[PDB]
Amino acid sequence: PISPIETVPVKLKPGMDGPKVKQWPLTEEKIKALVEICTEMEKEGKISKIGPENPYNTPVFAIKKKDSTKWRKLVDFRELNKRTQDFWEVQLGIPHPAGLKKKKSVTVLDVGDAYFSVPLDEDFRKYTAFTIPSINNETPGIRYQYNVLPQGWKGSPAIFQSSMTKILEPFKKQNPDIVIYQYMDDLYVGSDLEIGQHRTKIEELRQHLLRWGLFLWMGYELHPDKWTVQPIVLPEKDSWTVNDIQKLVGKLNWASQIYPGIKVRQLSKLLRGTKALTEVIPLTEEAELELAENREILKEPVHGVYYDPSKDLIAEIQKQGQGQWTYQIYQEPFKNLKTGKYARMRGAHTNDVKQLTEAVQKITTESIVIWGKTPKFKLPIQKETWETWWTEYWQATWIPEWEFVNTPPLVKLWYQ
Amino acid sequence: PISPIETVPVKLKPGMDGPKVKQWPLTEEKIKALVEICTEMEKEGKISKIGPENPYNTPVFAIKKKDSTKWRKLVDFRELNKRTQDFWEVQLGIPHPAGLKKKKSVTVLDVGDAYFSVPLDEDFRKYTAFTIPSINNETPGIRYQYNVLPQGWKGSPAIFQSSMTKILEPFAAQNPDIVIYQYMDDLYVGSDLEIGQHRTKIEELRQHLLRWGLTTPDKKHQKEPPFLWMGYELHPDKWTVQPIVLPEKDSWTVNDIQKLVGKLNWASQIYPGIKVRQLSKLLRGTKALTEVIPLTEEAELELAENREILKEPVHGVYYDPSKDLIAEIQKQGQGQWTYQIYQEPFKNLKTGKYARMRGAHTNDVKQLTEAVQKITTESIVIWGKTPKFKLPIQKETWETWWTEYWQATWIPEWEFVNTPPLVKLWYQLEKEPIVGAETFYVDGAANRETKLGKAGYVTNKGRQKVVPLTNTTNQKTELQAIYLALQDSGLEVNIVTDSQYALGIIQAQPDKSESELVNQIIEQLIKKEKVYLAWVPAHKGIGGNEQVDKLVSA
Ligand SMILES: COC(=O)CCCC=C(c1cc(C#N)c(OC)c(C(=O)OC)c1)c1cc(C#N)c(OC)c(C(=O)OC)c1
Repeated sequence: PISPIETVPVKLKPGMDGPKVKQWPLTEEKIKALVEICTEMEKEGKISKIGPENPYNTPVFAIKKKDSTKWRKLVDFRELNKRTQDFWEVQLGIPHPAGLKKKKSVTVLDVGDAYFSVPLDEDFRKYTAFTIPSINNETPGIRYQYNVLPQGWKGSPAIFQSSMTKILEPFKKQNPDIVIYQYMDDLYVGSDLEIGQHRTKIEELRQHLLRWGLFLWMGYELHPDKWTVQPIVLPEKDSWTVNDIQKLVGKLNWASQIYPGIKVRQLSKLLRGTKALTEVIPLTEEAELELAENREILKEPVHGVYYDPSKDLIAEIQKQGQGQWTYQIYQEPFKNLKTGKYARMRGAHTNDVKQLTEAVQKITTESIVIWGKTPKFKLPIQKETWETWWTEYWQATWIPEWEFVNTPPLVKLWYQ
Repeated sequence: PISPIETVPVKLKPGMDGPKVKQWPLTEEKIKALVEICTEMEKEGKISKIGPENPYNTPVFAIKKKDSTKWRKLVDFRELNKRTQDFWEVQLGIPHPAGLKKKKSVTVLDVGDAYFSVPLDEDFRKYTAFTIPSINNETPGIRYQYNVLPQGWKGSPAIFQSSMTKILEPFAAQNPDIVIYQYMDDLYVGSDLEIGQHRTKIEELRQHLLRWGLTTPDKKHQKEPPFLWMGYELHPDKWTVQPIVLPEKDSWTVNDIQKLVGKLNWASQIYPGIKVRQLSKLLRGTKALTEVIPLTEEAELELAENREILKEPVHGVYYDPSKDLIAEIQKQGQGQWTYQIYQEPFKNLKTGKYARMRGAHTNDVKQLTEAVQKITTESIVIWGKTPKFKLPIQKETWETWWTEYWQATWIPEWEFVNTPPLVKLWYQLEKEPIVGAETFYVDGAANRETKLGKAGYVTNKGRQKVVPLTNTTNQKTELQAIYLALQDSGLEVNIVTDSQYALGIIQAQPDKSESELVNQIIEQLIKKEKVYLAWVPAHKGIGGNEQVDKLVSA
């Protein structure tokens, strides 16, 4: 029986107009699924039909979370979100829990439904307009607008922050060491327990939340690890070929943009001379020392790299082949805040795009946990390919920003 | 005892005000006409006389459609439109014949007799005010305002369709066996029912529209095959474009061919094979709007293969949801591709073309991938599903390509179709150095001012070469050097370069380029049995890259 008898004042960013994003073509089945979904939301009063006097529009589609096979409505509120008054709660946000990324484990909860019990400020409703397209522009599109707080909007978690804080006290007061974080329609629970007692303990937080008037049941397990930024490693061989020394010199030269102390003179020296690429060169006294010194510089961390909340996070991804991908998250080039190697998963080494899309979600999730915000992606894929088939594999309630890299980076293998 | 059409709340753009335009001095004859007209319209309810309060005014005109009788008023809300809010124009694009499913019977009701029976927002009417000037202006012109959706006002189309839909909604709901389509003055209703049980449910419609007063003519008919609709030619079970008459002109200007480009593409959606490469590249850049420019000898043999494609009028059929959807692609050269989407052999629902994206380098596989995404999106739009593809590329070729391509790529379900020319991989760089193959260390360098430079190489066996060059750049000398190594080496060879520029071109794996230099290199690579391209950082005393770098400078 939960629904705030009032509505919180909401407006757009000073001097900014509502969204008017075009709706993209949807398959016949996704359409049918949205029709069923909305017909119910209408009766439940969450939404209402609108007349042509409303010009605003935001894209909409359907997906499926992990397990349930049941279709789920997803609204790409990216435009509305960046145009919506950056919720400056008179309480000053929620100081990113630096301790969530340190917890041995973290469980992700879809508390989205909660939102649908709170009414939306009448003056903002027209801004959440979406259309369920028709096949072949035959009939006109079904137009709707939200009555309750919509999942995916930046304002929902804020307008709701009040009700959530108290729906948690009977837990936060109890468990002092546990960490709880909220982002969009997700609740993140970290701890230092063990799978056994960390798994069942969540159930406790499930029913508890289920007793406060509350896809309710889905949880992705997580355990973020070491080397926020992975070390660069040089090969260790007994016999080097000219080709081996050439690549090594290439990697060190590259690494020196990150670590100034790296030297490659004593190694280049072995190169002086036009030898066959597969010929073995013996390492000179001097050369092995440099290879030793460099190796040592690479062990320590990079020089005073810090996160700047004002600047946005950039995420670069490289296709390494055989279902392996690399990525780096940073704000300033050569100053990584995180690097990783998302290995084999669903792509079932048959679909490059499905893999990339999972990688992106995984990178975004990791990003939400460390800084409490999604990063700007640089995808190694043609825009036309990605725009056609990113929504077929998407499964998160949120959506990040992305751009496309069309030139093959020389540094592919160095990140392997 | 009819029920009203709910009114749509309207408003003017924020911060703006209603129009205040002056009225145009009309001739005595025109005035009488308008008075006759505005007199009846007021009776019908359409308009209404206002007092002096209304400060708003919109120009009004009267015109005689030549060789037809009477007059018809015409208001110019050009200014009321620029001050009216925005409406969700859901009229964005119409269906595609290929998306239509055949129906045993298809009727047409004329509901233009409703565009006026639909009220206008009360508080908005004051903005549609207009004045009928008096004869000799020795009297105050008669003032008026609308009580309905004006003809020409920004939001009349948007508000009309919305109202019509709402009224129709219940009918359609309780009549699954019939299909209604609303767009403008016409309502298309079809069904696969007995012609008897059809004109039946039609009466019901005409009658359902009665509960709101809206009258639909007691029509018999005024039409039959070929149904001329939106530049098409529709039939009970087939369609095609309007007769596409190729201008038998001798002097082609910009508009001559440019009105042949946008008129040829139109034709391409059903006639298999049409091309517009050698024709669109003749006016891609040209001064003036029109101009008698020469047609390349190539833009004459393709346009000739047009009067053989535009010779025999071909027909596109209708979509059947029970049959699978198939899409076939062909390579045509110069970066042109055509496709036919069909369900049954030779029964193309539709056809089309795809042109390469303007770029420096490229390869057929990437092009194919692009055509496939296009057809996919167009298919989702027209039929709500992705068609199965039948492509001119071997499965092995495609596997090799995507598993080794640096970018992520994918094509939906497809099958190889042995219809040449087949798309393939022309060369394939090694992953490791080749044992026993000669190692060529190359380099190039030019002089910024003199534009003079050198390209060359030195190998492990002592082979050496350096060629002087004029009117070159650093990038060109870097490519020429690789070219020399390719020309002077055996079937298997290891090339070492410091040119990031070169590697970037080659790693994109082009099979064709704008640059004749890149093309010669491609040509050499095709001839080789094995090539391993290695990169080393510049000015690091790598040698062999350092030795050649010296020979190539100064
Ligand atoms: C679902 O989206 C649409 O229908 C879009 C509407 C496309 C337009 C027409 C149409 C043609 C067909 C055909 N064939 C149809 O049957 C498959 C249908 C149908 O089924 O829809 C109810 C509609 C059309 C246009 C005309 C014009 N001008 C015209 O007058 C000459 C006539 C006519 O019928 O006169 C006797 C018909």
